[PDB]
Amino acid sequence: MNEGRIFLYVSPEVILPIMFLILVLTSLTVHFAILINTTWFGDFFQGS
Amino acid sequence: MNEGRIFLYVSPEVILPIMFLILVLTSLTVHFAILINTTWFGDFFQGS
Amino acid sequence: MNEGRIFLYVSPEVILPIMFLILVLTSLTVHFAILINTTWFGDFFQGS
Amino acid sequence: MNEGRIFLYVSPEVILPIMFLILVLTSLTVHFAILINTTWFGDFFQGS
Amino acid sequence: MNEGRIFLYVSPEVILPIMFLILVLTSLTVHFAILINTTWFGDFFQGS
Amino acid sequence: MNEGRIFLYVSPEVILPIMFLILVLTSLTVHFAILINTTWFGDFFQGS
Amino acid sequence: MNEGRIFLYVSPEVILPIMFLILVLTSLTVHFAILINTTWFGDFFQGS
Amino acid sequence: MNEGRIFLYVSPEVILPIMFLILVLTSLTVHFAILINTTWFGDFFQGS
Amino acid sequence: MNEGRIFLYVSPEVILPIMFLILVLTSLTVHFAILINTTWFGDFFQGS
Amino acid sequence: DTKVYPTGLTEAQALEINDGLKWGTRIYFGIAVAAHILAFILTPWLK
Amino acid sequence: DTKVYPTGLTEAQALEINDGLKWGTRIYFGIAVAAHILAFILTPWLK
Amino acid sequence: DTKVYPTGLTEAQALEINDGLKWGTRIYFGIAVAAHILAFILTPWLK
Amino acid sequence: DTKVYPTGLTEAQALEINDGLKWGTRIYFGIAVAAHILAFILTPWLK
Amino acid sequence: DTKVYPTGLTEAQALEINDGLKWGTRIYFGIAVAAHILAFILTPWLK
Amino acid sequence: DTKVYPTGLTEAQALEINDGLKWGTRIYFGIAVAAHILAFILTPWLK
Amino acid sequence: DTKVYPTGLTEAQALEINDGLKWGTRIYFGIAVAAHILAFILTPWLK
Amino acid sequence: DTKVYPTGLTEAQALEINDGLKWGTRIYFGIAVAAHILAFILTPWLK
Amino acid sequence: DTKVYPTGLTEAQALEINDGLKWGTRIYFGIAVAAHILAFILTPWLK
Ligand code: BCL
Ligand code: BCL
Ligand code: BCL
Ligand SMILES: COC(C)(C)C/C=C/C(C)=C\C=C/C(C=O)=C/C=C/C(C)=C/C=C/C=C(C)/C=C/C=C(C)/C=C/C1=C(C)C[C@@H](O)CC1(C)C
Ligand SMILES: COC(C)(C)C/C=C/C(C)=C\C=C/C(C=O)=C/C=C/C(C)=C/C=C/C=C(C)/C=C/C=C(C)/C=C/C1=C(C)C[C@@H](O)CC1(C)C
Ligand SMILES: COC(C)(C)C/C=C/C(C)=C\C=C/C(C=O)=C/C=C/C(C)=C/C=C/C=C(C)/C=C/C=C(C)/C=C/C1=C(C)C[C@@H](O)CC1(C)C
Ligand SMILES: COC(C)(C)C/C=C/C(C)=C\C=C/C(C=O)=C/C=C/C(C)=C/C=C/C=C(C)/C=C/C=C(C)/C=C/C1=C(C)C[C@@H](O)CC1(C)C
Ligand SMILES: COC(C)(C)C/C=C/C(C)=C\C=C/C(C=O)=C/C=C/C(C)=C/C=C/C=C(C)/C=C/C=C(C)/C=C/C1=C(C)C[C@@H](O)CC1(C)C
Ligand SMILES: COC(C)(C)C/C=C/C(C)=C\C=C/C(C=O)=C/C=C/C(C)=C/C=C/C=C(C)/C=C/C=C(C)/C=C/C1=C(C)C[C@@H](O)CC1(C)C
Ligand SMILES: COC(C)(C)C/C=C/C(C)=C\C=C/C(C=O)=C/C=C/C(C)=C/C=C/C=C(C)/C=C/C=C(C)/C=C/C1=C(C)C[C@@H](O)CC1(C)C
Ligand SMILES: COC(C)(C)C/C=C/C(C)=C\C=C/C(C=O)=C/C=C/C(C)=C/C=C/C=C(C)/C=C/C=C(C)/C=C/C1=C(C)C[C@@H](O)CC1(C)C
Ligand SMILES: COC(C)(C)C/C=C/C(C)=C\C=C/C(C=O)=C/C=C/C(C)=C/C=C/C=C(C)/C=C/C=C(C)/C=C/C1=C(C)C[C@@H](O)CC1(C)C
Repeated sequence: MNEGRIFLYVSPEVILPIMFLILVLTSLTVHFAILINTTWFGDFFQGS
Repeated sequence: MNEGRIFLYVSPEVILPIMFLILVLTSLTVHFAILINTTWFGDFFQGS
Repeated sequence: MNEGRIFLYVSPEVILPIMFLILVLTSLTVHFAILINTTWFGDFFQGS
Repeated sequence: MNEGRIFLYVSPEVILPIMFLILVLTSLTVHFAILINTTWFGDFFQGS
Repeated sequence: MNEGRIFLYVSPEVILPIMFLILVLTSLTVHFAILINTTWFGDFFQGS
Repeated sequence: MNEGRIFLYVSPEVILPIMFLILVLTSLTVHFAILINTTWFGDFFQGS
Repeated sequence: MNEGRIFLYVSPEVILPIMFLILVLTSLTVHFAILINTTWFGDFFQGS
Repeated sequence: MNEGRIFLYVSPEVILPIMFLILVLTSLTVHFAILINTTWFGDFFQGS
Repeated sequence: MNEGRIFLYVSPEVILPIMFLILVLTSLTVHFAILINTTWFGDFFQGS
Repeated sequence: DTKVYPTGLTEAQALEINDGLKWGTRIYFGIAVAAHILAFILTPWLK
Repeated sequence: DTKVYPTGLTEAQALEINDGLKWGTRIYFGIAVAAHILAFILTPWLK
Repeated sequence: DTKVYPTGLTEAQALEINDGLKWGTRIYFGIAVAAHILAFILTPWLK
Repeated sequence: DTKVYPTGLTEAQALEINDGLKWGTRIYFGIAVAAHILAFILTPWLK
Repeated sequence: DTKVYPTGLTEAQALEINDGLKWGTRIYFGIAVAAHILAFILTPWLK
Repeated sequence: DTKVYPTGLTEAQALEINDGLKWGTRIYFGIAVAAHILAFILTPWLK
Repeated sequence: DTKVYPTGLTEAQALEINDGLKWGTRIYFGIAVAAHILAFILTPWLK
Repeated sequence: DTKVYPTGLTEAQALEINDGLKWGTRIYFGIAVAAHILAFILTPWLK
Repeated sequence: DTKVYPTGLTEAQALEINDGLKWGTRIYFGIAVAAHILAFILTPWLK
């Protein structure tokens, strides 16, 4: 029951870039959601 | 019936990344819909 | 008549992922349309 | 004249998925346009 | 001058799907422009 | 200088469909810009 | 230094269509920016 | 535990351009977020 | 160290068009940001 | 006859695909006519 | 029979794929009918 | 004649595709003219 | 058995992939059930 | 002459493709001039 | 131990990639835990 | 000389393409200068 | 050693690419630290 | 030396491409510096 055997059926050259892209987009989405839906993080950017 | 035979006609290298993308996008869509259509989860982000 | 013969002319590796994408996007579109165009399902999310 | 001969010059694997995509998107576009530009179908969703 | 010779240099499998997509999108664009920029066709949808 | 030698280095199957796509998109863009930025052609659709 | 030798390393079939797309999009972007950010060119369209 | 071995399974020609695109888009996203969510950097552009 | 060896592993035909696209889009992004976030450059377009 | 075209199909196969598309189009048209009749009956459209 | 088509499949394989899609569509329809009954009971729709 | 071009087609096949496109465009134009007459009659356009 | 299909896999390999997807789906379902219980407890959803 | 370039075409073929593009652009220009004259006459533009 | 799969890899290589992904995931988790602790301390969230 | 590079072209062909781009850029620049002079004359820009 | 992997590279080449990425990352980090110090000095951020 | 890498290029060719990009970046930098000086003089920026 070794999930790594998925790499025997899905080539890493196809899936690994996809998951890297998804990780980047997900982190950017968390940051954007917090930026939009809060007053801080937007006042921290503003400073004083 | 044996649905695993779907991999005898559709290559896993083509379909598995697609459904992984579907999982990611669907989870992000649920989270975004709840974020937009509720006052909490957006007040939980705000805190106090 | 036998519509399965379409798989003799359209490779399943090309058409089946496309129809899976169509099914996913159509379900998401129905859910999003009901979310946008109703007061409930958006108050069910809100709770009390 | 025989329009089926187009399949002798355009491979069905390229054109048939495209026309399926067109059919799906056109049906969704009709439904979305009626949803946006009418008061009913959006009150039928709302119910009472 | 024979414009059919455009198919001796551009493969029909590449260009014909493109022009079909263009035809579909152009018809949808005309319909959408009429829908957006008129009061009728949007009152014909709603009826009475 | 014979600008027809551009097809000895760029295959027509790549450039001619592309230039047709820009022709269509540019015509649609001119029409859309005039439609948006004027009162007529939007009163011509409406009629009386 | 000869900048044509880039064509010994970048296929003209790949780069020339891209730069043609860039030229078209840049011209359309200049026209759109002037259209949006001015009162004339939008009154020239309107006429009298 | 050498992370260079990721290049023995993922082609650098596929992953390196993707990560360069990610770097560019992330820098542009930081700049755009600060531009949108602050009064300065938008008053620094304005000058006096 | 010699960064030119990046072309021994990444094909110039793949990376050079990508970086040209990045350069074009970045310049257009700077111009658009200054256009949007200033009163001048938009009054320079307007003239008098 | 028995000629293979650049798509890899013979004329009979191409005509079979055409007849199939036409038959499916007729079934789709019948279902769409039923749906339009139901819409006319139930929705305020055309009234 | 035993004929290989341009997609690389035989008639039996193509018909098996069709039967599979039809079999899965019925389970999808059953789950959708259950979901629509639950929606009718719980949501204000159709009321 | 009998000359195969980079697309894999001969001149006769290319001219056949052209004639087919012209015939289809003529049918499309006929239907479009009928639709435009109907639009002129029924819609406030051009009135 | 020992038959190679157009995708390049045998029946045993295709069934192994299916079993893996089902096992990962059950783990995902367990985590999702835990997350939904936590959401019900901690959020105003469902009273 | 008779020299095949990386696109698979000879110089004469590319030149006659260019001549065809020029002929088509001239026809397009004629139709566009007619359309612009009609627009000037009918639309409130350049007036 | 020697079989080559359709992707072109063996079982040992596929397990090495999995172990690598798991190790990088643990490092990412550690950095994320540190970042979340800092966010809890500084940002007006969860308090 | 007579060397074929990974793109399939020799130095003479690559320099021909460069000379062509440079030659077309000058005609584009001339038309752009004419258009900018006309814009300066006819539009409120730069006045 | 002297073993070609599915990507067509050896271990030494893959490790050289890794060291290159790490060296470029350090240069980028230095420039970014300088830019962040300048931002802290000039911008109203963190003050 | 005299070694073909997976991209099909030798070290000398790869370094020539790098030198080309670096040489072009300096002309781009000079034009950008001139444009920024003109912007500083003519625009309200940095004033
Ligand atoms: C607008 C006012 C009316 C209305 C009147 C009209 C009229 C009039 C018509 C329709 C038509 C349709 N309407 Mg309607 N319709 C209304 C509201 C709805 C709503 C809703 C949310 O209330 C639903 C869901 C529908 C649904 C539909 C469909 C039954 C049909 C779309 C035809 C089509 O082109 O499909 C395109 C297909 C899709 C969009 C999705 C494609 C699905 C594919 C096949 C999925 C395949 C799955 C695959 C096998 C899975 C593979 C998995 C892997 C192997 C693992 N309507 C209302 C209230 N509607 C038309 C019809 O009946 O045509 C037949 C029609 O004529
Ligand atoms: C609209 C008013 C109603 C409602 C009534 C309706 C009605 C009526 C129906 C649904 C239907 C559904 N609704 Mg609903 N529904 C509501 C609110 C929700 C909400 C929510 C946030 O509240 C959720 C999440 C759902 C969820 C769902 C699903 C159970 C189902 C979608 C079918 C479909 O086509 O899926 C498409 C699939 C996706 C979108 C995701 C696909 C997932 C894929 C398979 C992931 C594969 C993973 C892969 C193996 C991973 C590989 C990884 C690598 C190997 C590493 N609904 C509300 C309150 N809903 C329908 C149904 O039951 O049909 C079966 C249905 O008939
Ligand atoms: C936000 C408040 C601050 C500010 C503080 C920050 C901080 C803090 C940092 C930056 C960073 C950067 N900022 Mg800033 N920055 C500000 C405003 C600006 C403005 C402006 C219009 O005012 C400019 C243009 C910049 C520019 C930059 C860059 C110097 C740098 C981006 C790094 C990066 O990831 O690039 C990504 C690359 C791109 C976006 C474009 C890529 C270009 C490629 C290489 C083009 C190649 C061309 C190719 C060779 C052509 C081929 C042609 C063919 C061969 C024919 N900033 C303001 C006022 N900025 C960061 C930095 O210094 O990192 C090094 C950094 O740490
Ligand atoms: C934009 O503004 C709005 C408001 C939207 C208005 C605009 C609307 C516009 C512009 C257009 C709207 C709609 C439109 C147009 O125009 C629709 C046309 C629909 C059509 C033509 C549908 C056709 C469907 C045909 C199908 C599903 C056929 C399938 C056949 C299959 C799969 C197989 C058949 C078979 C084959 C191969 C082999 C044989 O051995 C056996 C057999 C089984 C026979
Ligand atoms: C836009 O406005 C809104 C409001 C959204 C309204 C608009 C809505 C519109 C236009 C449309 C809505 C919906 C719609 C319109 O058709 C839906 C249709 C859904 C359908 C047909 C779903 C079908 C699913 C079928 C599935 C999952 C089948 C899977 C089978 C599989 C994977 C395998 C089976 C098998 C195979 C291969 C081999 C065999 O050996 C063994 C076996 C195991 C058998
Ligand atoms: C943007 O602002 C708005 C308001 C939208 C205004 C803007 C609108 C603009 C800019 C443009 C609008 C529209 C436009 C332009 O311009 C339309 C043109 C439509 C045309 C040319 C349609 C043509 C259709 C032709 C078809 C379907 C032909 C099909 C033929 C087929 C499939 C086969 C034929 C055959 C072949 C091969 C083989 C033979 O053996 C047998 C035979 C059977 C013969
Ligand atoms: C749009 O409006 C909103 C509000 C969003 C509502 C709409 C929501 C909608 C429509 C849908 C929501 C959700 C949904 C649906 O529907 C979710 C479904 C999730 C599923 C099915 C998840 C499944 C995960 C499965 C995984 C991760 C499996 C992994 C297995 C792996 C990696 C490998 C296993 C193995 C394999 C292969 C090879 C063997 O050698 C070894 C072995 C180890 C065995
Ligand atoms: C936002 O800003 C807005 C408002 C949009 C304003 C901005 C607008 C801008 C920037 C630009 C606008 C427009 C523009 C520019 O610039 C337009 C140019 C149009 C042109 C050049 C059209 C040309 C068409 C030519 C065609 C269709 C030729 C076809 C020829 C074919 C298919 C075949 C011919 C032949 C061949 C091969 C073989 C021979 O044997 C026989 C022969 C038959 C001869
Ligand atoms: C949408 O609404 C908001 C608010 C955003 C909320 C929604 C959020 C949602 C839905 C999800 C959020 C987040 C999430 C989930 O879910 C995140 C998961 C992150 C994960 C799993 C990160 C993992 C990282 C792993 C990495 C970087 C691994 C790298 C390994 C590498 C490069 C190499 C390793 C190695 C290899 C190969 C060979 C060995 O010899 C040596 C070794 C060096 C070991
Ligand atoms: C938001 O910000 C806004 C407002 C948009 C402002 C921002 C604008 C910005 C950032 C940039 C704007 C514009 C810009 C920059 O920068 C423009 C540059 C234009 C250029 C370089 C155009 C060049 C055209 C060249 C052409 C058409 C050459 C064609 C040559 C051809 C087809 C063939 C020639 C030949 C060849 C090959 C083979 C020989 O055998 C025979 C021969 C005949 C010799
Ligand atoms: C969304 O909300 C906002 C506000 C945006 C906040 C969100 C921000 C988020 C989520 C993230 C932000 C940023 C981030 C993360 O996370 C940044 C990381 C940047 C990094 C790691 C940059 C690294 C750069 C490295 C470079 C350029 C390396 C190049 C090396 C090259 C080309 C070549 C080197 C060489 C090689 C190969 C061969 C050798 O022989 C010789 C040698 C010359 C050595
Ligand atoms: C988002 O918010 C805003 C406001 C936009 C702010 C954000 C801005 C940000 C994040 C970034 C901005 C800008 C930026 C960064 O960062 C710019 C960098 C530009 C650069 C590096 C340009 C470089 C250009 C180089 C060129 C054109 C080189 C070309 C060389 C060529 C074609 C050929 C040369 C040659 C070769 C091959 C062969 C030899 O034999 C002969 C020779 C002829 C030598």
